[PDB]
Amino acid sequence: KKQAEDIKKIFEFKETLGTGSEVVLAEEKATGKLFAVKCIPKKALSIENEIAVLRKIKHENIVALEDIYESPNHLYLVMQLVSGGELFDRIVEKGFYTEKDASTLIRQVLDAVYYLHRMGIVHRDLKPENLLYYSQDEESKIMISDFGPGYVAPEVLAQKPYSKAVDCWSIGVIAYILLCGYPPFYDENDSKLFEQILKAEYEFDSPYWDDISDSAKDFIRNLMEKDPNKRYTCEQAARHPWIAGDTALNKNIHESVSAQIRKNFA
Repeated sequence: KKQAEDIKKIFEFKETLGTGSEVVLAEEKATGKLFAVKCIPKKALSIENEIAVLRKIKHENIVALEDIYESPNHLYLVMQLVSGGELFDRIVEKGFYTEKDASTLIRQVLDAVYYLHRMGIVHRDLKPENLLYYSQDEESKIMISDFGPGYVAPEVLAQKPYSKAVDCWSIGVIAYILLCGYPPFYDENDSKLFEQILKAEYEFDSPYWDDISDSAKDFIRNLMEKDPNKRYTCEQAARHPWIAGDTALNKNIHESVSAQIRKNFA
């Protein structure tokens, strides 16, 4: 279903879900089914060849590209709507949360980003906001919600040529936040803040990190590594014992993590 004279013949647009192109909550008039439609003005003029590739591939942990419509002046990417809820909301509400839970989340993100990297796509915008649950179910998978300061790799902030390794840094930062509930870099000045990011200066500070395993800390260090050449790839991280083995702990750390999430990501 490529061609439309007017997209409103197809969809009832309801709520804006994000702008940057715009993403709108939409209902297919013929079926009543809901989607997230990314509206892209044609003015932003390779792209059609790439969309044509991903339209045929469904990854368990990535929002699906379900359909594409073309109007006289716009391109519409009809995306799977993810209704399970936000990542942090779930953790705070759960009342019980362990390293195993964080590891399970990261494992899925690694799977998704590995696939994207294999397809030649660098995400460049990995953050907790882009991670959504498929369903309200207890066992719901997590999914990357969309794809094209504190989460950005040093080589990017340094205006250096960068690669897929920048996503791996972002995964490290997300893993850091999942284990303590606050970001690894923060300061009132942007001078030292950027400098701290540029120098990759972070700490597993007490008391927050006292009950976290050495294995988890090692895992994060391999991803939050200043040198993109030394930085773990997604493949390498997925082989780390914290992900692939049994070193993720089973201690309930919900109290501190949720308290920090509420404080820092209110």
